[PDB]
Amino acid sequence: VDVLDPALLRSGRLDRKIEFPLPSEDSRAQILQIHSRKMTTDDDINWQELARSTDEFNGAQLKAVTVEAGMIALRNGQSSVKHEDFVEGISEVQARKSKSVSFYA
Amino acid sequence: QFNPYGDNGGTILGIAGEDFAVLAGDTRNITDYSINSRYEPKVFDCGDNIVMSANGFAADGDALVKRFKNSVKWYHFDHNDKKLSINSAARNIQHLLYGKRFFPYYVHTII
Amino acid sequence: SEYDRGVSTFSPEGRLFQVEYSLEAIKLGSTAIGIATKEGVVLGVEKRATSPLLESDSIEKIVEIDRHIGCAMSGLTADARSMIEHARTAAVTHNLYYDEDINVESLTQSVCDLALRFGEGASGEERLMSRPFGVALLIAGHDADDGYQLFHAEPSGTFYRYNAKAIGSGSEGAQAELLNEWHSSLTLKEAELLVLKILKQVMEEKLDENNAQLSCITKQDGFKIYDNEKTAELIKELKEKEAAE
Amino acid sequence: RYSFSLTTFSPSGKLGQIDYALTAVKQGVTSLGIKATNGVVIATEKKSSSPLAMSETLSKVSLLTPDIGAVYSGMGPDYRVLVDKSRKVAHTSYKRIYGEYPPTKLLVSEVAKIMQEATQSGGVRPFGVSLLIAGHDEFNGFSLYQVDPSGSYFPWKATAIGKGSVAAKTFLEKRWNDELELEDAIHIALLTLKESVEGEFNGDTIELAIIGDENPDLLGYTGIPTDKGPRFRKLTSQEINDRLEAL
Amino acid sequence: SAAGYDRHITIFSPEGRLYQVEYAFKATNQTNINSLAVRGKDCTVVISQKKVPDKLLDPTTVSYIFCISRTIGMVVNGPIPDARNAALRAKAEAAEFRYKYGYDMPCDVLAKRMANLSQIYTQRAYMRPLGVILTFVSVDEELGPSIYKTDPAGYYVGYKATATGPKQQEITTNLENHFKKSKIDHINEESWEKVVEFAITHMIDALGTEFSKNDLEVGVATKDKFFTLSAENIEERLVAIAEQ
Amino acid sequence: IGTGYDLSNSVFSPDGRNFQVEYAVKAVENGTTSIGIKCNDGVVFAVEKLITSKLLVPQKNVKIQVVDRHIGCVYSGLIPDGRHLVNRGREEAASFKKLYKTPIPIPAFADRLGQYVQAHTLYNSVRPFGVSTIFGGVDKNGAHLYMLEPSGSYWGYKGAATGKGRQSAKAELEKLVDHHPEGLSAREAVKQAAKIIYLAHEDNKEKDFELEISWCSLSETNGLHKFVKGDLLQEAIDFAQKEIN
Amino acid sequence: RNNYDGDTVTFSPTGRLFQVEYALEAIKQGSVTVGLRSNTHAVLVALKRNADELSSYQKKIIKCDEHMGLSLAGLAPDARVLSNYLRQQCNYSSLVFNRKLAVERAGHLLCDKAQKNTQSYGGRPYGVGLLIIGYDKSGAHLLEFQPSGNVTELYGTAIGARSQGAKTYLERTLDTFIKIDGNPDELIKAGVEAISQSLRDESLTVDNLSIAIVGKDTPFTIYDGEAVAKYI
Amino acid sequence: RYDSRTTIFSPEGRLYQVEYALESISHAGTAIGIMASDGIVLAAERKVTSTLLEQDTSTEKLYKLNDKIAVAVAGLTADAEILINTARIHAQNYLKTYNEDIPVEILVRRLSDIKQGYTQHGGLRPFGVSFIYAGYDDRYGYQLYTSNPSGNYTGWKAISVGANTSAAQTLLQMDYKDDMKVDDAIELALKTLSKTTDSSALTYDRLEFATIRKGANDGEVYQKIFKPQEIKDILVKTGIT
Repeated sequence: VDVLDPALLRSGRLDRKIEFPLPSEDSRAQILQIHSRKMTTDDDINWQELARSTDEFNGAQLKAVTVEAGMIALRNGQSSVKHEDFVEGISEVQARKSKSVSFYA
Repeated sequence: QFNPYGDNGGTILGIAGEDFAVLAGDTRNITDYSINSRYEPKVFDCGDNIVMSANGFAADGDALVKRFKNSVKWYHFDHNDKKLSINSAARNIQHLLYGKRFFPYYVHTII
Repeated sequence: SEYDRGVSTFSPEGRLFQVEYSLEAIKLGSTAIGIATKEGVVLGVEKRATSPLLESDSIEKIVEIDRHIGCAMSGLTADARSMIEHARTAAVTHNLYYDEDINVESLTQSVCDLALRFGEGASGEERLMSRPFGVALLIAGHDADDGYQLFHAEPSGTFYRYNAKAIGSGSEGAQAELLNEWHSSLTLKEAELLVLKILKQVMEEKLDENNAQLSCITKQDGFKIYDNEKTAELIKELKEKEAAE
Repeated sequence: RYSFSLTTFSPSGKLGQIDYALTAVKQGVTSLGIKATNGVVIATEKKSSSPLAMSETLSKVSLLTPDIGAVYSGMGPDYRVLVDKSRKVAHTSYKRIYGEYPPTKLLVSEVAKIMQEATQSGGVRPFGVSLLIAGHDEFNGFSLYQVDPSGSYFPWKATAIGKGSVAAKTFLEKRWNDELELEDAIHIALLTLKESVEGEFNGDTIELAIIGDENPDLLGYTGIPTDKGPRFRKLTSQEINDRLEAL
Repeated sequence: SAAGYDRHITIFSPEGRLYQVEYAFKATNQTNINSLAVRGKDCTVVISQKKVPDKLLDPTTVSYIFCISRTIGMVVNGPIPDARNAALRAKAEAAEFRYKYGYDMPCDVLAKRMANLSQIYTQRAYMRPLGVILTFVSVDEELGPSIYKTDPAGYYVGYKATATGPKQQEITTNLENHFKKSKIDHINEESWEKVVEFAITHMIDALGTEFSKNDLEVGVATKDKFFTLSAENIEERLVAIAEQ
Repeated sequence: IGTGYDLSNSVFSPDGRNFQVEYAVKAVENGTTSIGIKCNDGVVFAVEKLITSKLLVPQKNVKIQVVDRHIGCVYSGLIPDGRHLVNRGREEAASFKKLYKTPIPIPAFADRLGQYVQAHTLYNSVRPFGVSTIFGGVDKNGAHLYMLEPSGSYWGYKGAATGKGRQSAKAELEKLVDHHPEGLSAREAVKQAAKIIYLAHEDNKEKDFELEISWCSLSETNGLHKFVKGDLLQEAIDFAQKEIN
Repeated sequence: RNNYDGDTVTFSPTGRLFQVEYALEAIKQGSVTVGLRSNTHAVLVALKRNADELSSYQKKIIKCDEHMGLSLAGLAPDARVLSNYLRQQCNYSSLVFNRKLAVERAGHLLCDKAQKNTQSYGGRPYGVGLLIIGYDKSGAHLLEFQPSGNVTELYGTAIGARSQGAKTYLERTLDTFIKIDGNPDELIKAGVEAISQSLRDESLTVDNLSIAIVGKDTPFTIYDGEAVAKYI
Repeated sequence: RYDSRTTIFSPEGRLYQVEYALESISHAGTAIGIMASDGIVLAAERKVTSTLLEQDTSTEKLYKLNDKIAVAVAGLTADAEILINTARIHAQNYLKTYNEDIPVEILVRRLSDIKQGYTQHGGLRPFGVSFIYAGYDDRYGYQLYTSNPSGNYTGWKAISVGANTSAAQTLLQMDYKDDMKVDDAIELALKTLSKTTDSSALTYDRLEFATIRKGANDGEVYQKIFKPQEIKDILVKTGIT
């Protein structure tokens, strides 16, 4: 909206400006579930656990996590998704590597 | 003034056998012309098959026993559960006794 | 990236970057191999001669810590000077306090406690080292109630017991061979020649006694640093072994 | 980039914190000093930006010791501490070593020395002010000195500092003589200062004091003729009025 | 502008004045209250407004006027945190002066040691300046009624009357016109009570708003003593105004 | 608002605020609802403790603590930040018992606490506290209840609230004050304390809660602090359930 | 945002600290351990890692005292420090008060330690979660330590990498194992069942198990090898 | 860059801070020591002037540290003040301890060490002062050194530090001789100063002077800061006035 033209907002030429924030914790829990429905769905998945972990994530970013969870699961050949797969789907959509052993791992 | 020590009598005795070894002592504790107590263990097991008796002046002796007791636990924690030898113990106690030297313990110890 | 300059100080993964970077100092260094056997632990090292004016056997990469605890080293010898001194003191005070030969496991922990000081101030042990150390050790010895052990001290303050462990540049390659070459039934002459077989492959120059320096922990001999005459004899026997094959 | 430590020098040399401190000084009030051969007159003007505020409450002319007074130009808060620290060092270093107040030359060095420390540390800022210190001692005569937030001191016959400095300075250059009375020096002083402001110039708001010859009046004790009264004397408004009327 | 050094009170501007020290003079309008103090002819009165926006607060703990020591008041404008710390320091200083030097600490000596303390907070970088204007009131052992306003820079200057707050300028002009027309520097009323009444009259005029006995807190210095008045003693004064 | 001024907790903004100190208040918002109800003969504290995983042991984790033995404290915000603040409150109270040989006045307590928050907003290597602490009790001058904000600001209260459900919590709290001019009797202010937190738990509907109520009463605890337990707590639960439907 | 993550003494707008959240992430990145307990016994069961198969493992169970002991998950450096300090507290209790230090008090001192470095400049949130067990007068307790310093009493919890499968399992049997009492063996059994589901692409070995038990009439003991091969 | 601390180094192994601190000394007035084998003369130029500046009753860049060694000052005066006081204490401390006055070589070494320390250690400025040392001690006779702000020293038979360093040094070595004379040395400082300075008057009010001689009396050593009216008198003789 910084790029947006100032004279369009100026005065009561256009009224009511509505800002959509980042999803809340509440909103994140709902967004993963709905997408999951389309693939295989298991109730060992605790969706609250996932919503806490993600920080600064959009709904776009979460659709990719749902799809990714499906990519890792197919790769292994497990025809039924786990919660484990899902947790490994946060760190391959993000550019980080959590797959690298350390000095305590 | 103050007297930082006094005395508390008693007799302790160590006899070393050749596969059993005995550390004995009286349970009478006295001060001056009172018998304070009939019964009172002064020979204390410390674990790892080590008995310790520290007899003289009660203040000095009970405190030293207690301080050694703490060490045996510290030894298992930092040395991953290594038993203490009697001779190794004998050396630990030298460093406990000399560790105050300008207000020293004033009990004759036998382990 | 942008989370790495400090030592306090994280890190979206959760790791201390400064600590992980010191791992990479160890690969800069010259290859050192150790192999525990049930007859003793052999600590061989590589030395590298920048000029054939650097006097090989006046550079020390194996050092004596006590009469029963030894170390080999790799990485910065600036950091190894403080690192080693600490441990030499640990063994000498342990003999003073308890008369008993320091246990290898506890001797490692003393090194690694000192490794832990990173910060410039903490609760508990009061931090007074301004950075992690830049040196690993292989720690070898023999205690009486657990026999021969070979440990690797890390500059990150963690200790892994090993049957065999390599550090230095040639760490990856040695480690690959030793996966195919350790046994329960190996012997100390066998160990000695095992270290050299692995060593020639991971040295950039060639195998000479000038550029090698093996040593043993045997209960009988105690800690014995060898000579080059000794080391040369072993080299000549490696070459014989590989000839037949 | 060389501006904002005290630790960073420019490529051309010098430190910025000292340079920026000098800027600060020049924003402060117009104060001036003229050395005479039988005195020193030190003078400043005052304000409060509200008439409700009383003008004796402020003191911009303060005796540092009984024989040595001082003024400033620059930030108000910084003066008040630095004068406390100066009186306190005056006793430590010299009123226990002579058992009385130090000579003028000495004490210039000691105050200049607190400045030097407020530059030396980093994360401690210089002081915001430049002092004139004038005093009298028994071996170098009457004297005048400038003590800069730099931690450098400069001896002066006449100088001015503060907002009206550049104009006051050229008026002083012309009008000064090598031999003046205490009385004539006061008249050159009130007049110089009247360059800086007109129509709000009165003796009430102008603080003007001297280090002249001993006064037995402010000695406070009598019968001991082997010690001298305060060389410093603060003049009142009504007395400044006699001199301003007489112009 | 900006760059360094609105981040530091130990690093000067090219202006020569510290920008963060100036922000403490913009942090003094934070609680939106105004103070008035005037001098009588053996008393000092100081009155600052009370805001109790919700019935949850108890108007007896909502105050800005403090008892600093037996003879010394203070009213604070600006935030509660720096108000407590300043008040504490002052309480400690007042108390200390006595064992060292004997008698009750004059308004002037307290104000000056707190001003010098504010200047030190700006000297060092490891301490920030305070965020309050302190207006101290006492009747002095030998100088009688005295008001000294000490600002959070470390500047201190006395007064015949002073006002502080965001609506200050209006009270200040109100006072200029008053003290100028009388041709004196004091209020010539000879009891503490008719000086409290006059002060009430003048704050009502300047701001332009009727206030209540739950919106005033009034502290009164007489010689040798200081007290803060409760709401029901404050009403007596109000009903005196409301029909003369 | 703008860039900078946040970062460091002693930098003053061009707005006359200190942003870092505000940002703390925002952290306290996220915490679990707490209220204090002052009385004419007691104080009541009640708190909303969420149970977020059902493997938790019931009635065993609390954000209620006692201080000395006469003053109740309960905090919102970040839990372990809140434990440290009550902890320094115990040292101060305890110091007070040796020097002056009397229980702390509740206003005396408030002064000491208010200074500690002010000091951790006063440097550049300390951290501003991210907690409110409702606390008080009953002492020599009758009942007093105070609330300390993470800005280092405090006041007395006839009703205090902090937490998530704090807007709902203030609406009911005001009502209490108007229907009850005496300020509500302490016994019935326990039953009332339960109901107000039940209404606040509808802004947090997703998670279960456990109701812990404690008090301090001149009349019904002999001026001592103690928790509300057994049948008494049961009544408070039953009353609250009733009036919400 | 993500720029306030530079240090621990600085807050974010919504109010967090990114460093504490990061220390938290680290627990997951390390080791896995699953804790559970009963009215009569407390048991920790944990997976030990090794760098490679010439490595012979690194123990995760630290005997604190003969009535207290802990497991670790995350940074091994961090852990060595907190355990040493805790051991100091038990000996202190013994020395001066003659008392087996209560599990409830103990976690709170641990919490106090944690917060020192969170406030201060220098230091760092401790990079490890710990599950502390003990059996005192008030029976078994099991505590969950966090990098924030919050200490949480549970019947059963699990932390570390992919530990949620143990938590789903424990949840299912919760009340089942609470009833199990006077039988140490069966609590070891349940515990092996919980950490199995968590694992995936690895299964148990003799040297991966370290089972740590304290109960009613037994001290703290760390079992290894041929004392965990009845529950392999 | 690698300005930002003083405890850093640069990709070339320079340190910008040591260079910058060095250039500070060419901002402040000329200072000249010329050693001759019949005395050392110290001469210095002022860097401040005006008809109401007092400079006709005072020295401020000739300090006797002790009673046989003195320095000329070039660089910042604030920086200069502290190190002059430290230097005088250590020179004189030796006096107390050993009951004979400090040798020239040791005192310059000491003060250079203090200089160096501000670069080596802490988060402090280096000290931007170049002191020309002129002493006598009976081990090497007459000794001329100057110390760099880097904090090292080298002996000299003539040196010039302070403003216009390069120009002055060229001027001095054209007309200098090894045999020399103390009286020819005074005339040489006055010769060099006319050219180097940007003031064409070059009168007494701008000039400081001290000559240190052992030819002054016999068996005895005399440090004489000249007074302002002698400085005038010698300007006629060299003909500049």
